Amino acid sequence: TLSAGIGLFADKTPISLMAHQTGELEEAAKGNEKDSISLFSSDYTFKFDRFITNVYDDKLEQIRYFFNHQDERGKNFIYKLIELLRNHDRMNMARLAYYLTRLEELTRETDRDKFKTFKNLFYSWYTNKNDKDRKEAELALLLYIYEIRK
RNA sequence: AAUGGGUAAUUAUAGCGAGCUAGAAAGC
Repeated sequence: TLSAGIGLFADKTPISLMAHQTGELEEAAKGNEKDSISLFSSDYTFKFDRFITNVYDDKLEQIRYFFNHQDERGKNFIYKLIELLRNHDRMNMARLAYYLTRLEELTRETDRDKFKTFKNLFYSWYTNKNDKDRKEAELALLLYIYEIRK
């Protein structure tokens, strides 16, 4: 099996600078056990097994199903979820518990239960002890913000 | 009945605890 490195680059940055900052990512992708699809940065180096089945079709599809059948929580909510996923001490688990429970009582009570299943999903895979689900959620929310940008 | 006096209780209670939008754009 193979090991990829995907780098995101802006408009018209030169291909000499572009083919080298991506060789770094695919040698960081070769910098674990067998293979990895090292995405955007030098971290985010997920194994392909705990990618496509687990990020690109599991977590991002549930993130996409939440924020497209729902109206009141927007990019500000996703921004704070990414911030809490990026910092992540134990105190941020407490702050995330307070935040999600506090916004659950701030929906329309016809949108409370869809939010409640999403709250339980995000709080379950924020505190999951595997350590992988937080990183996968962070990259999945990266992808969802990169889709919905105007 | 006189005369001397006041004595006790509560000292805030129940909530909201931020929300949304932007999350970098042009150039060299």
